[PDB]
Amino acid sequence: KLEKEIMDPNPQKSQSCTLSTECDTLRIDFGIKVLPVKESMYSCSDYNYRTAIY
Amino acid sequence: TLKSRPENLSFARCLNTTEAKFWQTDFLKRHTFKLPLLITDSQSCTLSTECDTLRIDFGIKVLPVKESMYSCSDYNYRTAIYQKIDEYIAEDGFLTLAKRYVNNIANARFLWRNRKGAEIIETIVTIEDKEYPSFNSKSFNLDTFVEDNATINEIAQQIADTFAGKREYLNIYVTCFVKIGCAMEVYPSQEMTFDGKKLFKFEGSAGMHSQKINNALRTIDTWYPDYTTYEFPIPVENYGAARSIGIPFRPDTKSFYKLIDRMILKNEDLPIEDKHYVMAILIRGGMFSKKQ
Amino acid sequence: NIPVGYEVHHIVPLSQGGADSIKNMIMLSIEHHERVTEAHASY
Amino acid sequence: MFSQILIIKPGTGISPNIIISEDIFPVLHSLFVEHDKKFGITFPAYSFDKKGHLGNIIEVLSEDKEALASLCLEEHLAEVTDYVKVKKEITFTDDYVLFKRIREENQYETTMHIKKKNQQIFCAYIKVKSASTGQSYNIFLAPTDIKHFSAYGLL
Repeated sequence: KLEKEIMDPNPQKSQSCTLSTECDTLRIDFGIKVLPVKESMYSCSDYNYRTAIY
Repeated sequence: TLKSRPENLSFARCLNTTEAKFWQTDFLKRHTFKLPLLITDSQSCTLSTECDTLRIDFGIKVLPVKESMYSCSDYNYRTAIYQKIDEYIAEDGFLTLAKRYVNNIANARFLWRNRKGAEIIETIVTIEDKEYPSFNSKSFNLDTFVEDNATINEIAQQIADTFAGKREYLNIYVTCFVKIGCAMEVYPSQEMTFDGKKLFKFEGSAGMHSQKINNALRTIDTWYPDYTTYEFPIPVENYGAARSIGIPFRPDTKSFYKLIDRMILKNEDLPIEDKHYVMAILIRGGMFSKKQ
Repeated sequence: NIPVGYEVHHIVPLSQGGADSIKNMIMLSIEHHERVTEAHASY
Repeated sequence: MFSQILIIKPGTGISPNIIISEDIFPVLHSLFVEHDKKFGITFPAYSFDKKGHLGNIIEVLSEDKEALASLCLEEHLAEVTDYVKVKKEITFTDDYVLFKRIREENQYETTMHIKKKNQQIFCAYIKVKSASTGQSYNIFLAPTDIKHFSAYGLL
């Protein structure tokens, strides 16, 4: 397949992200919510296993 | 110890180029005066009457080559690449490739069809606060590589230290001035309409893609099997493909896919001529992975 | 000779039902033939 | 009847066709009205007929070994020294191919039958702007052997 493809170009759609000329920094804003570990068991089909984990 | 490449081998660029933005300038008043070069609707982009110069502003980000391998599914292959790169760091400190990249700044090949039709083209390269002395691009030819010029060697030594690992980042900012005259065309870069020649517009102005400028800096290959028959630098592609012609310079034996498999798998010392090409594919980036 | 710049076009396509007959052909220009074979591609 | 070596360098950014059609060929047009008797124009490697570039070396031959110095192409093409390199030699040249100006018919509106004949020429297409009125259109070429150029360099 290399014989008839090596001199065939490859148009590709893409996306990129660049800053502006007047700006030099990237600002990242994110938040974290911290929750208790014991209070974070959604489901357990055996109360003995819940007691053991606690 | 090894028998294949991994199923995920990707590399990241070590020479990151900004997009270009254009300007209109007057060469006598040039260090105090800069108007935009909006695109005029095909699309033509012709300078105004008063201005005569074309300010081409762009920057380069230089990153280490060792710390530039995103995916490597086998640690044996990672150790082999790291040892081979430690050998090139020993032999020559990425100085040959660095001098060649600074030469394609010096020759002003980042001006693709903007070079012809100008008496004077100067190119100032700034690193940090040190504005290095200006470059007479209309003294260098696009088929020769000067190794004696001193500003080129200084910029190449900093690029070499960064490419090795003796520095983390080298932000190089390069401005150029093109006296193509007045009421003449400037020919920016063309966008790939997938559905007329709509050209590039960066921040309400004109300019060139970073992909083109980085091809222009990558024309540093003079190691192909046929440097005597054809004597021109080719952009350093894997299956080496000068698209000025239709001649596959590295069609098989000296392709990257069948070169990286002989410096790591059937572990064989190679000449320094092809070694530059392997660690100049490792500066371009690409996913170089095998199926199975 | 087949006129240069013109291709025989099976008016009803030979994939979406059609006859290989003198009725089901018009010697349209290559530009308009490309338009019609792209229009029927997207249905 | 000798020839000079003008090479359009491979690579360089700009395509060879644009460099010839923008620098060399207007120089030839303005330097063959001085020549009276055109000197000659062979492009070695006109390649095949399905496709075909004019080439990468233009060899201007003449009907005299002294007239080549008269229209001194060297130092008139010193503004393309990074694109076109003029070697300084001349060797007796009948071992070339003459080139002709196949005309290519005109458009429909200019005044069906157009494209029947237009499909032959339109497949070298060196562009020319007019020193006269101004309308610009490529002139087309061919390999022909008639020996002893008239206007631009064609027969």
